[PDB]
Amino acid sequence: LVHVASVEKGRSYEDFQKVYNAIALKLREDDEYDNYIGYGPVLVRLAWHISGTWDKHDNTGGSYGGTYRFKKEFNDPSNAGLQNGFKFLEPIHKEFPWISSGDLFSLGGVTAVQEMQGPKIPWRCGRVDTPEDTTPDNGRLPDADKDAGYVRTFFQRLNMNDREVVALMGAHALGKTHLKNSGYEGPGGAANNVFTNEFYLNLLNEDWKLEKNDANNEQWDSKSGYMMLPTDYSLIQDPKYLSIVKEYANDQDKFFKDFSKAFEKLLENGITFPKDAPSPFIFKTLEEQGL
Ligand code: HEM
Repeated sequence: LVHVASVEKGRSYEDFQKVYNAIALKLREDDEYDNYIGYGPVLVRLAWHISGTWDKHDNTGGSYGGTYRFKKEFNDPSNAGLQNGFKFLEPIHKEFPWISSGDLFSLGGVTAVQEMQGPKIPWRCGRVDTPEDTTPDNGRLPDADKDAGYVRTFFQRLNMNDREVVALMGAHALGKTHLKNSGYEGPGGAANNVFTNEFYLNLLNEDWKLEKNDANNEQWDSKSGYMMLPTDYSLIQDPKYLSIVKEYANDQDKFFKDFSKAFEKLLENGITFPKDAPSPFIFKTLEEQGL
């Protein structure tokens, strides 16, 4: 496969900035979801799961085809609970029927991060919806019950190196695990709908204790009321990952700069951009626009 980026016919910066402004305004408004966490967390988890099925060996999966729209990928056990992020974005697609699915799912994520006071993520348009038979089979997204060797081996299929994996995993400060979705339960820190380096600081400063939960799975619990997945706790069991964790815990700007770069890379894997194509867009936030 080659998947060439094709701009939605006739659209420019300002059209895209209007879909962003509309996702951000609905984030403002539906602020009660998940005990007042808001939809920002489930929207960045949707943008990483439509991108994470990519395989570098044969160019299949990835954000291009918008294939989550199909039953097979939608009903994937690893995608439980994302139906909420889909439902949120659905009125927005009716308001802007020209944007592709891959471009909408992926800009949902960019919008959520920047509105949650995260860094600016450059975003590129051009994904083209592809047929139901391009839909990747289930089982390409990662297990939580595993160690640092699995994490490193997994992220190599998406060719992410160590620093990229540690920066990408800093998004687990956001939101929470939920027992009926994934067999895991609990939040990862205090500020779970603001984007900060809190995940690293909690991983280095809490007294974590291994316990089984109501699903019969293990997780790392702390006195404070927080949890960490086995795969999250892996980042301090590996000496290479641990020097990176410490760096971000001492420097939130360096974390913002590396998350920005790696999140964009994750959203654009498997896509070729012609150089006639527009430069990546930097969208303004509501606040920046006085809205
Ligand atoms: C080895 C890697 C990863 C594993 C095993 C993993 C697994 C999980 C699991 C089990 C949950 C809880 C789902 C639920 O019950 O609702 C979760 C939540 C979440 N994940 Fe990951 N994750 C990984 C990587 C990432 C990456 C790379 C990102 C983002 C760039 C990410 C973002 C999120 C977000 C934002 C949530 C919170 C969702 C919510 O509040 O509903 N994850 N993760």
